[PDB]
Amino acid sequence: NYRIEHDTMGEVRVPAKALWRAQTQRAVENFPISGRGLERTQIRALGLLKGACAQVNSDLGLLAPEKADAIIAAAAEIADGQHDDQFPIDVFQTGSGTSSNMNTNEVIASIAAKGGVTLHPNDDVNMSQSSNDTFPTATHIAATEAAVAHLIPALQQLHDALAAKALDWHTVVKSGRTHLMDAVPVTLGQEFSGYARQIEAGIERVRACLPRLGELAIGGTAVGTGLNAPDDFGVRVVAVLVAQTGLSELRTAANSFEAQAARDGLVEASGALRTIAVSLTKIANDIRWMGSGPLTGLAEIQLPDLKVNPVLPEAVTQVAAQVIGNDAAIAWGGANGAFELNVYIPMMARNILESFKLLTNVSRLFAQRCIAGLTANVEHLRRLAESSPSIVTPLNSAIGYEEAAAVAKQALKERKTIRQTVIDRGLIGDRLSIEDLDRRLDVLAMAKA
Amino acid sequence: NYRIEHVRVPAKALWRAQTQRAVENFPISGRGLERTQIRALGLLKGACAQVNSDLGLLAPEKADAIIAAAAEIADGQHDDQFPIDVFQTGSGTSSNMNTNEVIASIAAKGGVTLHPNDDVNMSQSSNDTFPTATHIAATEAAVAHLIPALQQLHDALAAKALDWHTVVKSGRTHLMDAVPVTLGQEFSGYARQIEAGIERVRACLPRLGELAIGGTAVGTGLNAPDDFGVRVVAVLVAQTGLSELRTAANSFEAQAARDGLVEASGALRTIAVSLTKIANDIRWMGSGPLTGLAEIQLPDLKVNPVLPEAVTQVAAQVIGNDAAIAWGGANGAFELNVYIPMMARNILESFKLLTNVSRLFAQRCIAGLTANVEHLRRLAESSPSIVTPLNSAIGYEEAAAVAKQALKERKTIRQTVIDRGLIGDRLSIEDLDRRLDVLAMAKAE
Amino acid sequence: NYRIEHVRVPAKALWRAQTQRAVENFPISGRGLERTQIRALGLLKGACAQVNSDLGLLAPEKADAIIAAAAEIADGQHDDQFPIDVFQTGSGTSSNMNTNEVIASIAAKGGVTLHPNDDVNMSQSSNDTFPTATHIAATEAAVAHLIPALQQLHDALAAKALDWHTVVKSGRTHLMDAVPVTLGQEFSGYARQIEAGIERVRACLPRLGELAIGGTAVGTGLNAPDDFGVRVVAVLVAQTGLSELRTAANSFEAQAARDGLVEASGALRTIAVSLTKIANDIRWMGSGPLTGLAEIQLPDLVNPVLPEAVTQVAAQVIGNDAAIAWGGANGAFELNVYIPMMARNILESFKLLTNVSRLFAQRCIAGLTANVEHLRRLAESSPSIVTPLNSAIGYEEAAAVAKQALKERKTIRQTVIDRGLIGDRLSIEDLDRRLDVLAMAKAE
Amino acid sequence: NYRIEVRVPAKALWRAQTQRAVENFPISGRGLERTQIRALGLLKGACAQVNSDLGLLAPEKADAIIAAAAEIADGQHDDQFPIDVFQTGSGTSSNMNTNEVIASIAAKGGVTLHPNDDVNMSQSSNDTFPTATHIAATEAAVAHLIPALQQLHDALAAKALDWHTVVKSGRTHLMDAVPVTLGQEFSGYARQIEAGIERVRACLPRLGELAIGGTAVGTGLNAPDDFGVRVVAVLVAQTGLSELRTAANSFEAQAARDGLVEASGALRTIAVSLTKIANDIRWMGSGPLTGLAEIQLPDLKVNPVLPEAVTQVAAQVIGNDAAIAWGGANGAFELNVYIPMMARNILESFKLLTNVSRLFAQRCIAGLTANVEHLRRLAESSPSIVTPLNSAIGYEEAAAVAKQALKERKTIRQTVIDRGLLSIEDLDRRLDVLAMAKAE
Repeated sequence: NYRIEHDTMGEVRVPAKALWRAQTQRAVENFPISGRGLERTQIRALGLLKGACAQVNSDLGLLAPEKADAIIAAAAEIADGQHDDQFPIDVFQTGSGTSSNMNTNEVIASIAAKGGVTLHPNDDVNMSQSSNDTFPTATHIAATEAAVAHLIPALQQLHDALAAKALDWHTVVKSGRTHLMDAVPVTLGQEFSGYARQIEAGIERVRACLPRLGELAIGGTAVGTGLNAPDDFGVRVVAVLVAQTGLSELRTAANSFEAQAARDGLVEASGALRTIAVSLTKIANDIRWMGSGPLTGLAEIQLPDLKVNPVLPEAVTQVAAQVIGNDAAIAWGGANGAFELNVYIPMMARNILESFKLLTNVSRLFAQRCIAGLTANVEHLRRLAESSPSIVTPLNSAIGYEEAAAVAKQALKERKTIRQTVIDRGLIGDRLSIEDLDRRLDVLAMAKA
Repeated sequence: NYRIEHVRVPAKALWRAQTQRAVENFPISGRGLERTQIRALGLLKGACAQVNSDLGLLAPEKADAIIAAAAEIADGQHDDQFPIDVFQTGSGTSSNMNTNEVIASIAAKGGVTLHPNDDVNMSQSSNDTFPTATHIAATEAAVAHLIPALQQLHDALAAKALDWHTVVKSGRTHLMDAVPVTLGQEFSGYARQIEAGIERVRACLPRLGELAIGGTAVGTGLNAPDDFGVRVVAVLVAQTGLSELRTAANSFEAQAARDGLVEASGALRTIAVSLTKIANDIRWMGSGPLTGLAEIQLPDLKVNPVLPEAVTQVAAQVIGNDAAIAWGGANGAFELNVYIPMMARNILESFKLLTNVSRLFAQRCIAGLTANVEHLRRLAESSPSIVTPLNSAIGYEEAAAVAKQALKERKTIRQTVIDRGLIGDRLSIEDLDRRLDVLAMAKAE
Repeated sequence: NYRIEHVRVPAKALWRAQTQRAVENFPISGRGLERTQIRALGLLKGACAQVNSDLGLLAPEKADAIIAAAAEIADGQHDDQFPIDVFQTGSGTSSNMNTNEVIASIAAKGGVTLHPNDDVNMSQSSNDTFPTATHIAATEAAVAHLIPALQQLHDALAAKALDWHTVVKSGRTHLMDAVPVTLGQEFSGYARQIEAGIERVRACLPRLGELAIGGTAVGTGLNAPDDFGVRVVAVLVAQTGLSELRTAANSFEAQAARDGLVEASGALRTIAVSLTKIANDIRWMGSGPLTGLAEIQLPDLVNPVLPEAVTQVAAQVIGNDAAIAWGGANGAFELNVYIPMMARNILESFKLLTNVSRLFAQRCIAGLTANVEHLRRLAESSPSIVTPLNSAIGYEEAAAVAKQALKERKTIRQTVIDRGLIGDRLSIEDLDRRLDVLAMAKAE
Repeated sequence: NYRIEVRVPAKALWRAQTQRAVENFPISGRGLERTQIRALGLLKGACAQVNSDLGLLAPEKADAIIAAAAEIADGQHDDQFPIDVFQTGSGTSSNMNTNEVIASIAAKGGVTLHPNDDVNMSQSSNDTFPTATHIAATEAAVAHLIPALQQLHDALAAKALDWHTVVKSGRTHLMDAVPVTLGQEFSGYARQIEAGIERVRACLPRLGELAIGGTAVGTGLNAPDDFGVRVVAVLVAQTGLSELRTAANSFEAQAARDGLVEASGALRTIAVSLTKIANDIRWMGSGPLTGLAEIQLPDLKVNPVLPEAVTQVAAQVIGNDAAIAWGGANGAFELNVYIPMMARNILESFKLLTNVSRLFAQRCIAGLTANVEHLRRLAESSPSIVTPLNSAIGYEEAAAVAKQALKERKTIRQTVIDRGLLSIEDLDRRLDVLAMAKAE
């Protein structure tokens, strides 16, 4: 069930299956705060970084090939998600993320030992690296991957479902609403083209932050000077990471001091996620209001059943609230760096990576299980638009503003269309024909589809 | 490996079809309810079964089976039987159904057939259950865990205020040299911030402890006994000892809004603000030693201030969670606020983080701090800020000359006065030591 | 047009060289102190002069001149004499010096020479004065203006809860059709939210009313009489009637932090959250008429312009709350240097909530009218009310009644009759008792 | 003193609808800022030009609006806009305010204008105020914020160059670390401001989108089909702001204000960067006796009043950012009704960051002086620099040197000599702190 690990202070107990060592177990017992550790994306990124560092240390003749091959093989297993249960240290740890860095070095040493290769976690696995430039690098690798490989395709899937609805509902005329009050006609297609643009603009916002989100601190070592690392370590590690992941957005930082003293790229990326959360709130709110009732609500559309409650718009608006909250935590940590190091990295990493994950997963669900299956109450929508006092204005040049206001008043009272009220009031004659009436009251033409 | 329901459910799972459908419908965060939430749902279901039995609405064999199964859930024996994502239907009905289904499967193992809705959810609705369990969990988190954790932090800071009562040092305003203070006076300030934090938590309890139970679907209590709420609350108070638990003052406000969670989050956010100031000052006091302030030494767990860093990161998380809670709080509609699982997640996490980090900070940082007493006194006695009480003896020009020479020669104000030959008829050595008494300048009680 | 100082100062200006240097140093927002902050600085200076006179530290002619000048400032007679930007030295020392110089110039017009620092700032420092005036202003804003404004809003919502006690309607959960409620019950919920809002403001007053006065530069009270703080607070409470004003429990906490403002902002933020829900429901209730819910009619000032003013004010309070907490957390050692920014935000939040709550109560809530027949018709036509028919016709026939009622756009009562269910098993009296929607709402 | 229309002040150029809005919203006692009033004047002048070009508005009427709108854009009528910021969420009241003021200016010149029929021709109550808001925000970003940030970047970069060899000890977790230069730290601050400019520039394609021509619900009903493109063309030619565009989607441009939320995010990130820069500078200037005493701030000892103004401004920008996002998310169907509140907060954030960045650059950064000898002494006395001695005296002796240096308050170099310990040239090469900082 358990095994004993030793260090200079004494002994610690670790689970039998654990690949971490005494130093990681000391960190576990030093930080019992949340009971929540690193996510799979952060763990993968630490694996990718350690493998790339071993490759570069081998290329520069600084690390023996047998040792480099063992690190590269161990780090590939971590990057493949084979050791997601080997990172037990709390998110709320030493602000540089040094404990999680040491945790990766210890797990790699234990994997290589199973294959008969002895690695020193610090001297070999952390060669040319420091306690301060490793965890922020893995954070920006994970955030860049989350943006490019997962969030942008998920948002594109949502944009395509909204755009398909904009096309399908192109002529589905309805009454507009401004200040929640009756307004001139629109189409359901036009409203959905608006939602599609919000998601398209969301993708543009994510893409615009990538030149700074993809900046890596690797090679800057303890304070950003690069002391105790080869002069080209950073450019070489980044080259290996780009070739292996296909993430061309990964780059060396423009300034090695800014890359460690601050995490401004995460604050910037969080702002884009927060704007997407704001867009999603508007889209989800309109959709659940459109599907409200049926008797006591708007009853414009029908949401797919998973009393049909709008459970996916509720999941979307709750996710948006979480992204807003995480955004405030990220900015707070971001502003409070000091001199050569910002020490809020594990907290900032947790929040940014969670915001990417929640937006990715909820956007795919919302697109597939809500948007794709929406059905419109076409006749009900057209009836309300054709019954609106807002459409009596094009009758003014035929019957006058006084008679047009009388038509509007009677239509509301008798719950009839403007067309039927004009007929019932005996206004069809030489001054206004039935064809002229239908042209003047063409609600689809008023929406200017 | 799995079983078929009228969906495929894992063989060792105690949940049934409705939970499995919720698992498939919401793969969003991959994180479900925490232990405190699961415990509160167990507490609520047991109290409801007790009241339904007391009112003769539920058969004793059925009631006993629910009470026994709910007690196991409240005891933390089934924390792996709640797989539904936090980001679910906004009323928390999925987690409510998850509890009813798990209770039905526990009772079935003991040969008692329970209908999850008709028996386990008897006199309850899909809307008054999850907010009740949320306010039970938040009230317990405040009373049983946060307040004792904050009291332990207050006591450690107050013990330091007492121990360092005469540890004179120079004050700092705008980060610049100021008149003397004691390290004890600064720590009395931190102790007051935590004491005020406890007062803030206590002040929110009359509204945090309000439970919606008995209001059913829309707050009217339709399909529940008229006294269901008062009876359930009486059972919960008797069993938990949590006297802060009460029926809501208004049953409509208790379901249409979660304002009690927004209010409680404000108190937690204020504590996070206080903890930021305390932790920042402590890591700055322990900074260096050569390039910093080197006022104190933090216990080793290069001695980095790792617990002040854990405290300030926790505070940032509490600030963030607070913004998410208020956002959800404001967006209720008509008879129901549908942001409850998200609000519950954030408020309960803020209680947990502040509880655990306050205890760690008190025990593993504050308790073991040591002051560089001689260094602190020498800097206070060398400060140009203390030349003002010399003015009435040597004039403000000569006092300014003393301040300038003391800084240049890196000497105390006392030594500079001696070195300038100012001891004489106009100023005796006893008069100088009385005028430059830095501890008396701090005016410690 | 101007006068020379040892700096060019405008001719009709009562401020002096230090204020003019501060005007030149901080051209950031173009916005100075508000009337409430100027008032509190005047109140503080007059109370300090009174205590310095009482202790024999300040000559009577000098004390009388300060007391007379400070009462003019507290009365709002010199609101155009405080030009320093909100974004100034974080202790608020510039605005403290601004008050001392304006008092000196007022006294000079009456032939009394006052030294702004030696006389007007006697027994005080650059650091315990502006936070004291801030907490005086915030306490007065809470007690004299916000709580009465919220009480007026609670009273208007409670009057509507009473008037609409029997106005039955259909409930809404997740925005979908639910069992009956009354408009009165919903408004009793809104009234409780505002009543709880008042309780929240009252609960923060023991810490909001704490004053730093007497703590001087670092909280030790050095260069002030030992009882200066208790005496100044005694004068302020006797003269203003604000009994919530008290000396700080800990003089170091009172200057190193502004946690009382962070706490008070939390209460204002919760009220903003409650007001958002109340205003959103009211504008949705008044929506349409054709394309909306058309439950009520809002008074024309028909766009819901007051609910829009309320929800925008609430957004501002949320924003100001984040700025206050940010400043609150970033104190260092003996002094929090974010006081003018924190003061600006907390006092604006008090003002906006006060003014919009009065407007909302008088010009929106008081004049609301309900579409009583429309509300009852929808409740009586809801499938949600077929459940009490189960013990007479069975849940299958009850579901068939619900389906037909929706399709034919009829009441449940009419559908039961049209389906020929009135007979020996169910009389017309038994049907009306079972489908009594007001009784289903279970109003008190 | 007052005229009847409602009682309106005699010298006021506004009319009955503005007076009713003054009476309806006594909430904050604060109206539109000069930038907002200017943008409304620019919009009305461009609309009159296009209505004249399309033959829809008589030349005498068009010339009168163009002249009156030019006076408003020039800041000649900033006292004629008394409606509270907290008004009808579309900003329709401030739109009518502009139409009424233009009508009264034209009347003084003998031209009768109908505020709605002429001044609001081809426009609605809903596409005008968001257009003026995005014009004002785009101008604030391009003409004022970016040049102010460039001024701050240039002052920080000049310090990074001047202090290129000013070696000092690094600080990580606030603890003693290996050497850096004051120039390297200032190059970091300069990059943060340079990245800040990139962040503002990246939001301009969406911040510059204007709703004009969308009318009531975004459909363009009761406006010429090319009204929007023509108005935008006139505004670009007259302001020189090539960033002003027609919206990509006319419905998104009125149902949401996502461009303001996005721009606020960039301003919030700059506030975050400025907090770090200002905090480091006031800590560097702290003491002198009880602090770090690394640099001396110019006097306006010396309190860091400009870093305090910067950190307070940053807190305000953070707060305004939360208010903007809150308003941004709560739109409904065809219109987001939080525009005046969002406009107030975004334009204030632009103004505060603009003004404080110029002050911080000119009156703080430019005049900073470094305590060069003190900084080098501490770096040369640090136990962090004993590591390059290990290959000469061993880790045990190198630790003994570090311990004795701290106790006797001496340099590592002096302690090595005092312990009788490796030539003097080899020692100076091994303990070269500037070489350890590896400056380019």
